[PDB]
Amino acid sequence: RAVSAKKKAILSAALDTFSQFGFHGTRLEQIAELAGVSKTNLLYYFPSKEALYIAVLRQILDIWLAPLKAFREDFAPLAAIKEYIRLKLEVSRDYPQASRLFCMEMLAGAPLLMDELTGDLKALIDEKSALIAGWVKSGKLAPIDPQHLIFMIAASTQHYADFAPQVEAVTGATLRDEVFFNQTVENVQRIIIEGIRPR
Amino acid sequence: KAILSAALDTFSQFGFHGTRLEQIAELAGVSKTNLLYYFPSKEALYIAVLRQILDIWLAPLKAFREDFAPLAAIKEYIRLKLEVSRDYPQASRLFCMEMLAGAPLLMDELTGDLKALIDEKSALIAGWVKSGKLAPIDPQHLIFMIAASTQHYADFAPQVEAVTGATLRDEVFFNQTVENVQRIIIEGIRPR
Repeated sequence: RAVSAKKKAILSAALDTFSQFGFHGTRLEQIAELAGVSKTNLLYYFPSKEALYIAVLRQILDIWLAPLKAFREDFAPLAAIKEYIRLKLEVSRDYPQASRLFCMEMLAGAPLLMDELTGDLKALIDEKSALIAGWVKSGKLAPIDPQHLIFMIAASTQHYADFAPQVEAVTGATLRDEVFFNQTVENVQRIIIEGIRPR
Repeated sequence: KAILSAALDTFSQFGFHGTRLEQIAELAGVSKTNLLYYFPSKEALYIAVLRQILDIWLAPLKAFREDFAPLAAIKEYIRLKLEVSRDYPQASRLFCMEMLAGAPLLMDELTGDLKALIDEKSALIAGWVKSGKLAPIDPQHLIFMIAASTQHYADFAPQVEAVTGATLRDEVFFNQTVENVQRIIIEGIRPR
């Protein structure tokens, strides 16, 4: 539908522009241009830059939360962990803009995202941490702290998007190279699962 | 050195564009014309600050030495990187932001020095792998993973604190953090 196509285009154009230039650096003229709509039209859907930035971040949180649902009581623990890693790397491959802007927002103190971090994201991480604790407690995983394990996977998988140019300077590849994508998944899993001490 | 330290604190608090030289001078306890004699513009002083932070950043990779046992080297690299996140979180953040979104001249310089040292230490780890002293893993991925994981405490501090209620300035949380990053990377989570 026309109305929804427009606002889908505004949100997507805004994500690209805000991650490229930051909040303060971004102007609404640009987002409108890229979305192929008038400014008054953009203002109709989103009555200020701050309103639109917020909607964008809410969309990014959703993208961000989704992978954690790989932590299910019905998956074998290592399959869950492998899937969480894979899903997170898919985010870095497919939504690097989102990953980047999320990074930029966190670096600024999370001035607009603090509420979400103390709410749903925390709730979800506490929930999955408890689940992993039970896998540890029952001997299906080695004795490790679940919060540190989740942060490590998050940090490691996100790095490939956020710092893709640095990774490319060193490796000669990005996650858009499917061989590099496969190697990356394989190595992050292999390191976290098997460890680097020989078995 | 007062101008450099004051500038680090201010640039990391307010960003490049947000920072004014008045403030740095104030905090350093010098006049502005004086600051301008040492550093001819805000950009010149910002660059010197980032170069100092790069040095702080590179130092931990020197824990990769041919004369360390491979796992001791890896443990020391992890520890040194967490010390940076504990002692220089502002710098870590300022650095991270500059690498994300800084001007390409400074960004080019910084990535080139990192690469150089990472190629060198990667080659060393490759040999530890090739000789069976480590499991078959890619050295570049291993270095990136440790860098990303240790830096996360500082760069994504607001999220870590929201979840944990702690920071690395709590020495018990610092010790827990070092032991877990090492335990996960070294031993893996699959039981042995």
